[PDB]
Amino acid sequence: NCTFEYVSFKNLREFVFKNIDGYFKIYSKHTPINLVRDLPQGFSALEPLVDLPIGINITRFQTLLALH
Amino acid sequence: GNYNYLYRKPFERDIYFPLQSYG
Ligand SMILES: *[C@@H]1O[C@H](CO)[C@@H](O[C@@H]2O[C@H](CO)[C@@H](O)[C@H](O)[C@H]2NC(C)=O)[C@H](O)[C@H]1NC(C)=O
Ligand SMILES: *[C@@H]1O[C@H](CO)[C@@H](O)[C@H](O)[C@H]1NC(C)=O
Repeated sequence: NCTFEYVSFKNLREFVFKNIDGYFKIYSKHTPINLVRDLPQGFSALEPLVDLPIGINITRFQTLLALH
Repeated sequence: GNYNYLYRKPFERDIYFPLQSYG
C-alpha cells in the first residue's frame, strides 16, 4: 500500500517538518561545525526541499538508526 | 443494487463503527 510513494562529528544536518491542510512540508540545511559537542551559537536559515500531499492526521514521530 | 460506494481538518484522509454504504 505504497499508495503515496516518492523517491529522489563535523557536519550539522538540520530539518523542519510541518503538516498544514494535508501537505507535509520538509525544509533542511547541511552545514560544517567546530563545536563537536553541541549546536552552534551563530545563525543560518533552512530552505525547502520537499512537499508531500499525503493527507495524514500525524500526532507522533520516531527516528531510524542504521545497524550493521 | 450496488453497495460498493461508501461514506463515513481540510484534505485529511481516513481509510459501533461509522461505515455507511449508499444503495
Ligand atoms: C488526530 O489524532 C488524535 C489522536 O492522536 C485525535 O485526538 C483525540 O480525539 C478524541 C476525540 O475525537 C479525544 O477524546 C482525545 O482526547 C484526543 N487525543 C489527543 C492526543 O488529542 C484527533 O481527534 C485526530 N484529529 C483528526 C482531525 O482526525
Ligand atoms: C490496503 O488498503 C486497503 C483499504 O483501502 C486495506 O483493506 C488493505 O488491507 C491494505 N493492505 C495493505 C498491505 O496495506
